[PDB]
Amino acid sequence: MSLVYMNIMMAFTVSLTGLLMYRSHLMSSLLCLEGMMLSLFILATLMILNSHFTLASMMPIILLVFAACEAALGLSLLVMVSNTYGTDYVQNLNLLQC
Amino acid sequence: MWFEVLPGIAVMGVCLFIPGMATARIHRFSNGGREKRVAHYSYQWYLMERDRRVSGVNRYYVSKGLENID
Amino acid sequence: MNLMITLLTNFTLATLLVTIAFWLPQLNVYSEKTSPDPMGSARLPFSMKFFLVAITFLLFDLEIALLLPLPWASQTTNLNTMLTMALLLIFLLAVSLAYEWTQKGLEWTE
Amino acid sequence: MMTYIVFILSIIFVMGFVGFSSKPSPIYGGLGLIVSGGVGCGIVLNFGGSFLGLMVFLIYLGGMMVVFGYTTAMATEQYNKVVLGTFITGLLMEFLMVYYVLKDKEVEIVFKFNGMGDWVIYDTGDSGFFSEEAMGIAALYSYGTWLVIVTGWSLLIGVVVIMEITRGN
Amino acid sequence: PGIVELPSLEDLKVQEVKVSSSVLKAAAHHYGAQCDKPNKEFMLCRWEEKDPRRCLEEGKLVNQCALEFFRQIKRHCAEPFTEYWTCIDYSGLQLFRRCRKEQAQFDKCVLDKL
Amino acid sequence: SMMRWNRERRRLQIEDFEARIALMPLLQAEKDRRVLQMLRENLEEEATIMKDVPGWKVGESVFHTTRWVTPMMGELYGLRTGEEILSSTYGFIWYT
Amino acid sequence: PFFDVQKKLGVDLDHWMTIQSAEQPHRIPARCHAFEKEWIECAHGIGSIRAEKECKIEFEDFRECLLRQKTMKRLNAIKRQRDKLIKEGKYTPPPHHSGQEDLRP
Amino acid sequence: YPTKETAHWKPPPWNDVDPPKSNLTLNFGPQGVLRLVMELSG
Amino acid sequence: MNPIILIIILMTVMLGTIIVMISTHWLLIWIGFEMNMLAIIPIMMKKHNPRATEASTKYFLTQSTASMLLMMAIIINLMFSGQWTVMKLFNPMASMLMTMALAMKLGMAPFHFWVPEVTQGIPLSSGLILLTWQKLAPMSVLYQILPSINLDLILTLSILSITIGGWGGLNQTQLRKIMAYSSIAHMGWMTAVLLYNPTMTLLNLIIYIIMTSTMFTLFMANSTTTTLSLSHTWNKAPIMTILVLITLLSMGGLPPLSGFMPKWMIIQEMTKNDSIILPTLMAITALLNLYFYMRLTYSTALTMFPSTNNMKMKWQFPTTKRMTLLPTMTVLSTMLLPLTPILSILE
Amino acid sequence: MFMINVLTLIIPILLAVAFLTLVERKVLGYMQFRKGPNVVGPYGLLQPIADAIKLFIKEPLRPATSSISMFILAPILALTLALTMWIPLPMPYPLINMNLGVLFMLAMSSLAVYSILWSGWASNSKYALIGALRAVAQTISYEVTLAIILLSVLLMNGSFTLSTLIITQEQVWLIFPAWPLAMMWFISTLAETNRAPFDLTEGESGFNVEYAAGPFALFFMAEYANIIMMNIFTTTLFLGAFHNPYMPELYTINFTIKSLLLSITFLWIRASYPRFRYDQLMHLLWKNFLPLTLALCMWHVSLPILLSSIPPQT
Amino acid sequence: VAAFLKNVWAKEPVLVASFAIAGLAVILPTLSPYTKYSLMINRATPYNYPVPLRDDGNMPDVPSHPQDPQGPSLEWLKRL
Ligand SMILES: CCCCCCCCCCCCCCCCCC(=O)OC[C@H](COP(=O)([O-])OCC[N+](C)(C)C)OC(=O)CCCCCCCCCCCCCCCCC
Ligand SMILES: CCCCCCCCCCCCCCCCCC(=O)OC[C@H](COP(=O)(O)OCCN)OC(=O)CCCCCCCCCCCCCCCCC
Ligand SMILES: CCCCCCCCCCCCCCCCCC(=O)OC[C@H](COP(=O)(O)OCCN)OC(=O)CCCCCCCCCCCCCCCCC
Ligand SMILES: CCCCCCCCCCCCCCCCCC(=O)OC[C@H](COP(=O)(O)OCCN)OC(=O)CCCCCCCCCCCCCCCCC
Ligand SMILES: CCCCCCCCCCCCCCCCCC(=O)OC[C@H](COP(=O)(O)OCCN)OC(=O)CCCCCCCCCCCCCCCCC
Ligand SMILES: CCCCCCCCCCCCCCCCCC(=O)OC[C@H](COP(=O)(O)OCCN)OC(=O)CCCCCCCCCCCCCCCCC
Ligand SMILES: CCCCCCCCCCC1=C(C)C(=O)C(OC)=C(OC)C1=O
Repeated sequence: MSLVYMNIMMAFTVSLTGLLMYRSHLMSSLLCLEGMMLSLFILATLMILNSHFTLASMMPIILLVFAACEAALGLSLLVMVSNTYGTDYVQNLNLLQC
Repeated sequence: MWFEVLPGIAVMGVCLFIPGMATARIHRFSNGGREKRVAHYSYQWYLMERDRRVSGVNRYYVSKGLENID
Repeated sequence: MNLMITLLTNFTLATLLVTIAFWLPQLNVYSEKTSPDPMGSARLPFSMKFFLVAITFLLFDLEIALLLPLPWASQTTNLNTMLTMALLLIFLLAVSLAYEWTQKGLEWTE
Repeated sequence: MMTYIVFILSIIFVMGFVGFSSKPSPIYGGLGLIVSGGVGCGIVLNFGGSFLGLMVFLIYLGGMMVVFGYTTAMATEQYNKVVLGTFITGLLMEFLMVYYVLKDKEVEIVFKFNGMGDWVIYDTGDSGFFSEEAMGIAALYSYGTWLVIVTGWSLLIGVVVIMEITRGN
Repeated sequence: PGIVELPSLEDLKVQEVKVSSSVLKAAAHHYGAQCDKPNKEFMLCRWEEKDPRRCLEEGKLVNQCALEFFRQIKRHCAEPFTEYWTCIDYSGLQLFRRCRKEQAQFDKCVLDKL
Repeated sequence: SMMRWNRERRRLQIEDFEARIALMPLLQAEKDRRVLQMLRENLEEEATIMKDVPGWKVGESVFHTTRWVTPMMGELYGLRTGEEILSSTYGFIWYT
Repeated sequence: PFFDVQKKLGVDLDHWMTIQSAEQPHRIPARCHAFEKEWIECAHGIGSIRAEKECKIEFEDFRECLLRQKTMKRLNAIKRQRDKLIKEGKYTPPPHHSGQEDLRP
Repeated sequence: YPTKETAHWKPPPWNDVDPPKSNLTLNFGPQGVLRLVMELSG
Repeated sequence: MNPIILIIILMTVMLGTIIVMISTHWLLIWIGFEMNMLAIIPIMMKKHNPRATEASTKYFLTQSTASMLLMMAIIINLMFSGQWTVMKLFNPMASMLMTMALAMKLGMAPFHFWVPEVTQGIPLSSGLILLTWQKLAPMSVLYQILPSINLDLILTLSILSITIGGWGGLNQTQLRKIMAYSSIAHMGWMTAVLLYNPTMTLLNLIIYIIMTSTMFTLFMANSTTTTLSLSHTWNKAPIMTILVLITLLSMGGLPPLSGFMPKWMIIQEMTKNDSIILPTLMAITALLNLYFYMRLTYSTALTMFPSTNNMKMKWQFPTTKRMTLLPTMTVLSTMLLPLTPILSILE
Repeated sequence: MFMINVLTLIIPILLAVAFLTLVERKVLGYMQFRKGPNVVGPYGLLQPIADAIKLFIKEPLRPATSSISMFILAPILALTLALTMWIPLPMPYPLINMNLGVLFMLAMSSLAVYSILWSGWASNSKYALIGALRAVAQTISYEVTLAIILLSVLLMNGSFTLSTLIITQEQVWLIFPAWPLAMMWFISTLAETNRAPFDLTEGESGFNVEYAAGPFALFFMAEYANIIMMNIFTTTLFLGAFHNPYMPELYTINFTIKSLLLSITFLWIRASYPRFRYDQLMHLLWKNFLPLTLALCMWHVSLPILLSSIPPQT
Repeated sequence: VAAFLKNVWAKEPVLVASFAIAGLAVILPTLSPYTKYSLMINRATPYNYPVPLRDDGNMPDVPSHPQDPQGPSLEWLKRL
């Protein structure tokens, strides 16, 4: 198949490995998650436009809307834990080990 | 009195008249004395490319009419 | 083709102006200044109001993205369905605004 | 090299993804994500999706990454080896993949990809007096009644949920 | 699998309607009115056979009929049609509403001549 | 005023569309003849080139059926210069 | 569980999008309408187990329309042989493949 | 079964409530004239 | 929390589950999943303490990762098939990605690390809602795509889930963590029997739902969240001690109780396909679940732990909690074995 | 040849910005019973040149910026987005004819707030950051009503193309059927470019307090270019002119006069009223402008259906 | 019911205007006699080709030429 498909898959894999290995902050995890969504957007849009599937052109808009609502919920959770601890570090979310 | 703001407004009006006039004159000059053809949809672009291919000069604004048919 | 040429021209003109605006008084040798906000070292206070208005803007922006294809969609043959769906979407916008209004969501930044 | 414009843009896209995925700082990650989103919108525009690319600019960048950077400015108070290491190794795998693609004009990692320019897959016909993607999006109010209903209900419920959980009571 | 069959280069040879887009647009309504039968036969063959190699001869007949249409235009109404397609060709979007007067002149000329 | 002018604009649009409908059979015939000529020329040059390789059939379809399939853009312009490729594939998108 | 509420109630909630060969606005065809129609007219009513083996050639044709790996490979081989013959100097390109053809219409 | 790793593991609270672990102060200088010290709560 | 807002949010959770169940489009499956998760987040954060926000954060991150993997599988399937009908998949990579996404959503091992912490951090009612209702939609999606599921992957996930759940539940003293590890083991059983006869999977899902609902309802009726606070129940209401004894015996699969029927029919199905080592291993591993159930019954019903002085003050007042459907699910989770051939209604 | 068109677009923008500074000073002076600059040149015609040279030989502040990257990048983005929002403007022929030029403009305007965000974050002052956050919140909150108003106005046009907007107003001005939208659009564009009575950063720290005099001048020039662009866009939307296809100079002169009058109305507004508070303008937007914008949006969706006046798609 | 409208129109006139405009927008298209004109104007716009039908012998309604009397008419659109 095509080449830009390979580049978008590799971009998605890079963002997934970024999400799956936290460094210090929760915001970097959210950024990696939203980059994953952006790669999904580009891949689906290219496939739908190249395939001339007319009625599938509405799908990336719904995908963008739902994942941005997801991101709003995640930002609210990040703000709540930052108000609790004074920072958004992932090492402070360890009370539930016990 | 109040008519002394008029030189500045006149300079501003000249500087706002310049880009539109330049754009219209450039479009008319570069397209053989006609407007720049609008191609918003693929049918209009297909007509553009057909006219370019039928011109014989590889130039879409050289339009040939009844002088070409036998 | 012409569009990205214009974009490159605007970008390089802006970066040329910014470079001349930065580095031209750098050629002056004026002086060396020591210089030893009303708050000295206070932490930025986290305000829920600014975050709340940001998230409300984001959600209304999403429903705006939903509302955007109305000029194209008005050309459909199924006009009753399109009118009903458009009115339902803007009614949901109004209902979300009213729920934010009644539960003191728009409070102290009204 | 001008026939490879979408391929070059995809290379810039994945390079920006490597850059922001190394997590140097949340604000620099946001800047890299903004640049990557702009390049991806360029990819979509060069493929023919004007409306979807302008949705990416209007909603993802102008409407949502603003909220991300706005929240980033309200935390992560202003003033590494790992970041540089992963950036370098990601650039290395990326350029190795590019060299292996362009040297043999075929590659297999998980699926089989072809190294020719991506202008080959395009359609040779015209769409008439309309654009196909605009009609497909515009069919949302005529065909996608159920999609409109579930999306609007989810958006309203999201407003209610965000108002519920940030109150603290 | 199989070997795709293509017509020879002599079978694709025909003399063309070598007129521009605005020349076609100026006489589009009269071309649709006068040369309708071979055009509709070609379109029916095209939508039925789903194969241009089975509609090559119908397309050839379409070219012949269009060429005779323009020859008949040239015999009697060359000058009003020339003015009409000129003022059509000036417009950027090629509007029909910017050239009503020359359109009426061309229609009257071709009504009393043909 | 908007109602009257928009009704007139709708009538003008209908007139323009029906002019295009009257025109386009000729364009369809010309497009079919042009793409058939392109395919024939590419097949002849493939016959000239693809000769040294053993087990190569000139003009072998990739599909299992004999139904006509619309040619790819790379099937037509794949043997031509890069300027025509740029003008055909990205020509409409890049046009202003 | 897959509760077929739509078939029980007669509503059409997502069947319009579910395939590419369905009813599209303004009668716009897709690139692989015919192949998908043939594959669906195969697989209808015989189950997945029989349709995975009985007329698989329709699905191979549909997949070849969708992704076009064989056409890309054939073009790659033709262009590679052309490049080798051009470099070794026993092939001259024709005038119509170098931009000197003055195309038909 | 407590181990060496599970030695700092406290039990959860009885009501499952952990403790939550001021306001802004601004010094508007003299930059008539007047200095102001403002204790602001948003 | 407002009663009306709570009602709307709960109907939104059920609406998301219904949208997943009834739809024939992959995008609608995805939409139902996000609607369900977005609506269920405020149920977890009903009490507003740091533990609930931590549990909500971990749940959100896990579900978002699983959802992105699901969308990736859907897009790959569209690329290799050109359609969106919810049926068998046309790519092994799409099948693997979707199977691991559904495993992450179900919380099966080795993606199990979020289940006990999330269950511990949230109240008993929200934990019941999670561990009972949240698992109806991924099992339905798995029920729709079984021709494309890799057998080795799903069987590895099943045996890993059973062993890890038993070994994890051996060490816990909090009741919610015990319930979480029990859930992990039961989903291991359910997806073990999935590829041979999914009707057995439906029967096991129904029985596990009823037993978990009974145990959680008894827990909120007595307001106990630890082992010792549950051990105080003998001096307050001994009928509840009898009920938790019989329900915990039935949860261990001991005949002739109704919990014996799912593993009995699962072993019956697995031996028809000449798989004998795996059902024996799963039974021997389920002995560990029986072990910590029996430890709970020792601490609660079969011995009398010492009580305190204020139990008299608690004696002087009756209970007023709405123990909804508690006798019905108490009866249905213990004396349903003579009605075993009723499983033919699920085919 | 095209670069000549680009240059003759972008250089008169800077010239018009400098003379807009001069015109605003003189008009405010004559409106406050005094004179503007008339000593530096004949009626102050040499004032922008002297002011520009003075600002470009001024000592830089040299701040202790947290990030020199976005400190550089914020004026880059401000100037690029100020200059790039002129290319689909029909004058009467746009330089870049766009099928979706209106939504392209909306995307650029939504993207314009990153300059404020990065300028606030780059400066080490926390009060500067707070002022930047407040300005960003006001800007996005007025983006919302900009989008709804533009969407509701476009239902009389039929497409997103800016050149069709001339064709729509060939009969009558669009301010006749949509004057409440015109008033709300004018106030929303006034609050969009951070102008009085909404310029809160000048009332009691700006987002660019630590920026040097040169980059401050670049930011201010970008803001004035935004003002001129918005007024030209408003003139195209609501006050469309008569366009002769054989004489484009008629349309050029007509819309130039109208847009200059609208910009003079901006300066007239800025010297008549006191400033709003932050909560007062938030109240004016979320509780006054938004419900009426939604009601008028529903009205202008449902109106062309009931009048049999759907504009043509193409 | 009557003094409530006067009080709410004296106090919040913006909300009164918004709700009145909304009610007009939601009840007027179901009441106007021009909605059917919008319907048959939208459905009479020729986007794609009118593909001809093969003449079996029994189609008196289908014309054999555009200028034939039988067929759909847009005289109602020309007059309105
Ligand atoms: C582009 C063309 C020119 C535009 C105008 C330019 C010149 C005028 C400039 C004016 C001054 C600008 C500077 C100040 C800006 C800030 C103040 C401001 O604008 O506040 C807005 C004010 C703010 O309102 P407010 O704050 O006074 O409201 C009071 C609210 N409470 C009580 C809660 C405090 O008004 C509006 O928002 C109204 C917007 C326009 C409404 C248009 C309604 C049209 C008629 C509808 C129908 C009515 C009849 C009833 C129904 C009939 C149904 C059939
Ligand atoms: C193939 C299968 C397809 C699907 C088939 C059907 C599946 C049905 C699945 C049922 C899932 C039940 C989920 C959990 C209960 C949902 C209702 C709810 O929200 O209950 C919690 C609620 C919280 O209220 P609150 O007052 O805060 O409680 C704290 C204690 N004071 O209220 C309370 O806490 C009140 C106290 C009593 C709660 C009792 C709830 C019992 C629910 C389970 C009934 C039995 C299972 C369903 C029937 C059999 C299905 C197989
Ligand atoms: C699109 C249109 C944009 C237009 C922008 C500009 C608008 C304003 C135009 C200029 C208006 C008049 C300015 C007059 C300046 C003063 C001229 C003068 O006489 O200066 C005299 C001064 C001292 O002379 P001195 O020899 O010492 O005198 C002793 C003799 N008794 O000698 C000196 O100071 C030295 C010589 C100074 C000469 C200055 C000349 C004017 C400079 C204008 C710059 C911009 C020009 C336009 C650029 C854009 C268009 C090309
Ligand atoms: C190699 C040789 C060249 C070397 C480099 C020099 C280039 C040319 C620089 C400008 C000309 C040099 C002389 C400058 C002025 C000197 C004479 C002077 O002082 O004239 C004073 C006179 C006004 O007198 P004043 O003292 O103000 O009295 C008030 C009324 N009672 O003032 C006036 O009448 C007006 C003076 C105007 C000065 C010229 C116009 C401004 C500069 C234009 C060019 C530079 C800027 C171009 C645009 C940049 C972008 C804005
Ligand atoms: C910190 C980094 C630097 C920051 C400053 C610089 C970047 C930000 C400021 C500039 C923003 C530029 C935005 C460019 C995209 C805008 C959308 C667009 O191109 O629309 C025009 C047009 C679509 O309209 P339409 O009429 O349908 O097309 C012709 C159809 N016959 O589409 C076309 O005509 C398509 C033409 C071909 C494709 C062009 C692709 C452009 C290059 C990619 C994006 C460049 C910007 C990347 C960075 C973003 C911001 C970080
Ligand atoms: C059914 C029609 C279509 C409906 C859907 C479309 C709606 C479009 C408009 C959307 C508006 C969204 C926001 C609405 C908020 C209303 C609630 C509200 O604000 O109540 C509070 C307010 C009193 O104000 P206060 O409590 O002091 O708040 C601070 C501001 N002063 O309370 C008030 O001022 C009283 C508000 C309620 C009474 C309004 C009555 C208006 C009647 C107009 C004539 C009838 C119109 C026909 C429709 C029936 C209306 C009942
Ligand atoms: C290419 C560079 C052109 C020159 C720069 C822009 C024009 C100069 C603006 C100077 C200026 C003037 C005149 C001015 O009057 C003013 O006060 C409102 C400013 O802000 C404090 C200014 O920045």
